[PDB]
Amino acid sequence: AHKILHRLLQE
Amino acid sequence: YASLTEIEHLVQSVCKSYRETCQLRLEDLLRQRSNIFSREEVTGYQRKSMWEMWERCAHHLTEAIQYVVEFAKRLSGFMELCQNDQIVLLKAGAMEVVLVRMCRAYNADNRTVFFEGKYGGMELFRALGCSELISSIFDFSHSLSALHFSEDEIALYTALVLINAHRPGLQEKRKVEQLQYNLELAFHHHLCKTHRQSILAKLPPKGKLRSLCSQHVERLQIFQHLHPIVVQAAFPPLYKELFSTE
Ligand SMILES: CC(=O)N1CCN(c2ccc(CN(C3CCC3)S(=O)(=O)c3ccccc3)c(F)c2)CC1
Repeated sequence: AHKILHRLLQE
Repeated sequence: YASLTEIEHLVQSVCKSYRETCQLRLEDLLRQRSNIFSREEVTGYQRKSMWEMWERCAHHLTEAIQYVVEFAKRLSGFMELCQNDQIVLLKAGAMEVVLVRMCRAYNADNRTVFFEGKYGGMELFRALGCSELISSIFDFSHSLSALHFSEDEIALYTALVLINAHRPGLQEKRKVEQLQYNLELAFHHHLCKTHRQSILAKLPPKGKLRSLCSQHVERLQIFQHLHPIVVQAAFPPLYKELFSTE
């Protein structure tokens, strides 16, 4: 998978 | 920042942010130094498949990176940057911070690193098939060990490793330049007050950390080529986003 950072930052 | 009060507020803010995201406490890491892998266990680690050993290391690295993300999230000034730049900084910086963070879990007296509940040497990672990368990292940790970093110093240096204005892809370079400067002012102020400015000339270059991250990616691409299904099936998503670049 990918685009994990975005999810981690928005939380 | 136009006063010592403000800069000293930044110092403490950054230290506090590191404390709340250090993953493993310094006390805990020191209290486990006599807990070293036996030769039976070492031989067991060496007899593990290359792909499982890569998988375990990838999992632990990714776990470590999550705490670097949270450090960054709690870092004064970082969340006010646009997320594009937050992602540019973390893509290029996360691994580096972890490499610097790793010297706390490294024992210079016997040359062992804390890994899966015990301390082990370079030979513990022989199954990976990337001897140079391992030696380099162990040497990198060994030379940081020689500086006897305090927790405060670690925090400020890692903040500066993360907040680097010269990363390609930054849309707000000037904003990142300003943050860096303030963190640099804080770091140097702390070192001045604490009579520790001598370590400045002993910090390794920006090129050294980059050389270590470059190597990590090289070796992954070689492993990726041999076990592409394991990378897809068995590696952490965040690891692949940061390093696999497919
Ligand atoms: C915060 C803290 O103190 N810790 C303890 C050390 N911990 C750790 C991380 C990665 C590796 C694995 N890697 C290095 C260690 C020598 C090999 S690595 O991620 O750089 C790597 C992964 C895959 C291939 C080669 C190296 C490892 F063993 C431990 C991170 C968390």
